[PDB]
Amino acid sequence: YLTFKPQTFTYHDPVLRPGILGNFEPKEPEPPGVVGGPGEKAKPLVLGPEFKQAIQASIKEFGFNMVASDMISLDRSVNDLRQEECKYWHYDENLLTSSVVIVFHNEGWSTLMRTVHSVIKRTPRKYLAEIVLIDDFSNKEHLKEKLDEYIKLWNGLVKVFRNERREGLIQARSIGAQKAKLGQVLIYLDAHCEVAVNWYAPLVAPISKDRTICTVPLIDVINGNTYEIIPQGGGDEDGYARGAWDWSMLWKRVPLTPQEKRLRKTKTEPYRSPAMAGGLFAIEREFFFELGLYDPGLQIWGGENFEISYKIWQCGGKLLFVPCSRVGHIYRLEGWQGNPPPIYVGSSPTLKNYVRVVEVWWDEYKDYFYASRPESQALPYGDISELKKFREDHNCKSFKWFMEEIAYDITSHYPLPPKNVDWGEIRGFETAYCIDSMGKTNGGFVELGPCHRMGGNQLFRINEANQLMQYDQCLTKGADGSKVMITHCNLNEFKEWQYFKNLHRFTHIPSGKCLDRSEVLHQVFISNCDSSKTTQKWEMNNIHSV
Amino acid sequence: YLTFKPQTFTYHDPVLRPGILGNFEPKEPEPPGVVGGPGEKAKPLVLGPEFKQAIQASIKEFGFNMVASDMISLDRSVNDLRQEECKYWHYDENLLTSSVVIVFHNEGWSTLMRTVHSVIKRTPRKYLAEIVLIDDFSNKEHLKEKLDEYIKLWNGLVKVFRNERREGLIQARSIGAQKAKLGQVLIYLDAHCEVAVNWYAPLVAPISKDRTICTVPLIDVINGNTYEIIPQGGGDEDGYARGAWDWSMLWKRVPLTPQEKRLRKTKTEPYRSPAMAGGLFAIEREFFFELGLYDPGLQIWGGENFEISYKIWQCGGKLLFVPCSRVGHIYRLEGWQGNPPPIYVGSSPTLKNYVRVVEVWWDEYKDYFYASRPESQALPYGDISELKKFREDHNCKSFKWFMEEIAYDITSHYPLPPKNVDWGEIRGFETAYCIDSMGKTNGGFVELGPCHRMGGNQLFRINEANQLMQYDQCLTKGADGSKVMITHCNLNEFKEWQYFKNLHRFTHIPSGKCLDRSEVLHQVFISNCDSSKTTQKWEMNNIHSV
Ligand SMILES: [Mn+2]
Ligand SMILES: [Mn+2]
Repeated sequence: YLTFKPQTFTYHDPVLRPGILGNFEPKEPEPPGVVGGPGEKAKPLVLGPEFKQAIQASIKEFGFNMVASDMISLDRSVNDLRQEECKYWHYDENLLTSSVVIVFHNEGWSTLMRTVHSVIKRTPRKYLAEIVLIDDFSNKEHLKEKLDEYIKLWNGLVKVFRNERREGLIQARSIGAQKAKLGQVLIYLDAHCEVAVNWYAPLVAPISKDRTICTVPLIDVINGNTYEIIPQGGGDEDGYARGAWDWSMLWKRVPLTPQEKRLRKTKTEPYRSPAMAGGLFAIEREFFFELGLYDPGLQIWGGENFEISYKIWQCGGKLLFVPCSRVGHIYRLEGWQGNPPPIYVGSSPTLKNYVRVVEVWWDEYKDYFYASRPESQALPYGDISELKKFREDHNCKSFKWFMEEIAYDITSHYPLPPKNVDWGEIRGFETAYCIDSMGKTNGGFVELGPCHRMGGNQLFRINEANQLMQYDQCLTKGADGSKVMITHCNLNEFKEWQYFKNLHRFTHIPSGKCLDRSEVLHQVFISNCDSSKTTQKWEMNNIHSV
Repeated sequence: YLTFKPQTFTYHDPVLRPGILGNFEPKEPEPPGVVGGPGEKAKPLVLGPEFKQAIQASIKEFGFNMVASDMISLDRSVNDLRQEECKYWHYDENLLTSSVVIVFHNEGWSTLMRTVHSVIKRTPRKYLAEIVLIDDFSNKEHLKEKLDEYIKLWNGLVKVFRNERREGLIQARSIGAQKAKLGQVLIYLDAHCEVAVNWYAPLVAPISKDRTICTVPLIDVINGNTYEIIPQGGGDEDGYARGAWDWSMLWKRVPLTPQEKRLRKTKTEPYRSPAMAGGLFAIEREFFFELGLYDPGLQIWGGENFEISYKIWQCGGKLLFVPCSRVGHIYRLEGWQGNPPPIYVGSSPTLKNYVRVVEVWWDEYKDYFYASRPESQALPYGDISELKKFREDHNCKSFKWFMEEIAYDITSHYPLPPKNVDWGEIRGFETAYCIDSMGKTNGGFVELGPCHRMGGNQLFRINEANQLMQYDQCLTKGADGSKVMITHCNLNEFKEWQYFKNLHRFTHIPSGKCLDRSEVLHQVFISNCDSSKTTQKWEMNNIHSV
C-alpha cells in the first residue's frame, strides 16, 4: 500500500515541427575553444612519434592519452552525432532544474575539467542548479587545492565534496544524491564525458511530464587516444539499441525493436529500454530517494545499473533512452594501471553484488543465473531484508511481468540456459591435476595444471544439453587433433559431452572417445575409452568461494 | 680458401649398453635439498590465497612467482624427464672442459643462484672449469655486493663480471665468450635454468669428436608459478622436435623427421636441427671465435639464434640437439614489467637484426622474407661488408643447399609465401582514415581509425594469391555480416581479394562486393559496388620506417 508521491508539476510533451528549428537548437554554429585546432570540432588529434614516450607514460597513469587531451581546449567544439529530426523538436522551457553530480577518483585534470566545461558551455544557465563533484578519495595532488582554487571560476556554481575513505563508485553516487540538494533532478555523469548540443531539454523533458520516468542519453564513444567522437555499434538501422543483459548479468545491447517502434509516432522520440549502462542518467531527485537509492549493500563494482533499472520498471516507473540527448564517454585504453582492491575472496565483491540484485528482483529467474554462475550459489551475499521489504511494501510487479512486458526481446538474443548437471574443477581422479583453461578463448587448447581449488580457469560446468562450459565458452574436439578446444558457444552448438559421476568418465559423444590426459606433460585430449587407464578417470568437484 | 682449425683431440662416440648403467649416471638417487618439501622432486608448489598479494607483487617485479621460488631450495632435486635409454650410454671420460656463462639482468636472487647451484650439483667437478656470470648492467641491489660476497662460497669457481653499459643480450653473450677463458667449450645458460642429471656428457661428447659441432640440450619448461618441470609440446612421437622458422623469421618447432631417424641407430642419440632456440647451447670456444662470433651489428633482441645456426651449417659445421642432455628454463608469466628501450623509430632494431641475418645468409630466399615483411625492405640495416666477406673467404655453402639438404622439412610446415602485389596502410581515398586491426586476431572484426602512418596494426599486404594479410592473419568475409574479419590464414584459405590500384578498389571475389567504409561510424564492411560512393575508394601506400 506504499506509493510514490503524485505528479504535481504540469508539463507538455514536445512537438515536432519539421523544417522549423529551435527552440533549444543553438541559433548559430558553436564558437571553437581555439581557432581552429586542435581537437576541434572533434577532429582526430594524431600525434607522435616525437610524443610517443610521453603518451605511453600518461596512458600508464590514466588509461587515456593525456598529452593529446592536454592540448585540446577545455571549451572545444564537438561534432554533432544526432539525426536532423532532432533539431526540430520544440520543448516547453518549463523544465525542471538539475544538479549534475560527477564522481571522480584520480581523474586527469584536463578530462575532469572538460566534462565540467562542456556542461557549462552547452546547458541553459537557468536550468543548471549546480555541478557537484564527488571526490572519492583521490591521491593525485592536482585534484586537491589546485581544484579548489580553480573551481572559483564559476562563482560557487561548481562545488566539490571530499570522501573520508574510498566509498567506491556506487555508494559515491548515493553520497552525491545526498550532497546535491539544489536541483530537482539529478543528472549523473562520468568524469570523462563531453555533453552534446541541446542535450538537456530532450533528457529532462520526459522527467518533467512524469516524475517516475528515468532518462538516459545515448552514450557515444570518445576515442581515448585521438578524441574524435563515434556512436556505438548498436542494433538499430538508426543506431538505436536498448540495454539488456545475458543470464550471467553481463551488460549487453540489442537493437531497438519493431514493437517499440509501433508505440512511437516519430523516429527520434524517447523509447523504452530494459536497463541502463549505469554511469549517465537523470532521475527526479525525490523519486531517486523514494527508490532509494542504490542498495547500500553493493560494493565497488558492478551494477547497480541493473538494480536501479529493475526497481524503476517493477515498482511502476519508466526507463527511457532519449535519442536527442547524446553524451560522449571516453573509453579506456590498454596500458592502464589501474588496479583492484585487496579483498578476500573478496567474494568477489562484484559477484556478491549480482547475487543481491538477482535474489531481490529476479524471482524464478534466479535459476538461470545460478545455472550460468553456479559458483555463486553459496556466496555470503549479505543482508537483503530491507530490500525485500521495500519491494513488497511498494507492491512491485513480478520479474515475469517484467520479462514479458518490457524486456520481451532479450531471450531471443540471449536464450535461457539449460540447467547444470554438475559444476566445478575437473580433477584427475586421486591426483593433483586439474583441467584448466589458461584463460584461453575462441579456439585455444585447454591444458592440465596443478589444482589450486580457486575456481576461475579451473572451473567448469556441464549442461543438461551436454555442453561442457567455462564462462560463455564451450569445449569441443578440435580437428584434426584429439585436442580439446575452447570456443564461443551457441545454444545448440557442441552438445557433445556426457559425464558419468560414478564412472569417473567424461565421454565425447560424436566419437566414442573418453576424456584423457598425460600428467607430464600437462596435456588434455580424447582417446579410445579404456577402463584400465587411470588417465581417463576424472572427478568434478564444487569449488566454494567464501 | 680460409678453413677452420683441424681436429687435434681424439674422441670416440659413446656406446649404448642396454641393461648396464653408468658411467655418468649417478649411482644412487639424488639427495634432496630439504627433506622432503617443498619444490622437490619438482613437485608443484601451490600457494595462497594467503600469499596471493605477495605473489602478484613479485610477478610484477620479475615475471616469476618469486615467493614460491624463494621457498624452494637452491639445491632441490628434480624430476627426470629423459627417456630410459638415456641412462645406458657409456662415454669416454675424455671430454672437453667447459666454461658455463650465464648472462643476467635484474634476475631474482633465488632463480639466479639455483641455476648456479644446479650446475654445481649435477656437473662432474673435473669438467667444470669456471662459471662466469655476466651482469648486463643490473640495478637491483641484491645483485651487487651481496652477490660478490655470497659467490665466495665456491672459492673462485664462480665469478661475475659487470658491464659498464647495458649491452643487451646478444652482445652480452659475446663479452661472456671473451671473459670466460678457462674452458675448452662455452656452455651458455639462461639465468633461470635447472640442468637435468647427467646433462654434461651427452652435450659435450659430440663436440669432443668434432670441434665444428655445436650442441643443444632439449629445453624443458619450468613452470614460473609452481615450478614443476614439463617437456615442450613437440612433434615427435617421443617429443623430439627440430628448430625451424617461418619466412618472417619467427622461431618455430617441427617434429623430428623420418629421414633423420634413418641416419640414427638409436632413439636417443643426437640429431640434426636447422636452428636453435638461442639461449642454451654449447660450442668449442675457439670455433665460436672462428665464427667470431655473434655478428656485432645485432642489437638487443634479434635473430642471433638464426645467425649462428646458418653460420655453423653453411660453413661446414653441424648443429645437433642432444636428447640425453636436458635443461629446464623458467617461462615468464603475464603481469611482468617488463619493458622495451626507447629508441625510435621502428619495429625496430630487432627487425633491423632480421634484415642483417637475411641479407648475408639467405641469398635468393631474401625475397620470401621481404614478401612476409615488406615493411623492412628499405630499412637502414647497417654495414654488412665484413660479414659478407667472412662467408666468401670461408667458401661457405649456399642457402639453397642448406634448404634442400639439411632444412628439407620447413617448407612442408611453413610454405614459401606468394610475392606481394602491394603493401602498406589501407587509407580512405582523400581521407585521413585507415583500416586498422585494433590488434584483433582470430575472428575479430577490423575497424576504421585515424591514420597515423606508423604501420603495425594499420599495415596490410595483398598477395599474388589474393590474400589480404596482416602478420600471419588474413581478412575475409564474416558471415552472416558484411563485416570484414581477421583470422588465421593457410596457403589456400581466403584467396578472396583483388586490389585495383588505379581504380582505388578492393573487391571481394566470391561475392561481387566492394570494400566500403562509414567514417562517421568507424566501420569497415563490404557492400554492392557503386562507383558514385567514395566510401568505396581506397589507396594502399607504403609506410616507410626510418
Ligand atoms: Mn567509466
Ligand atoms: Mn628468456
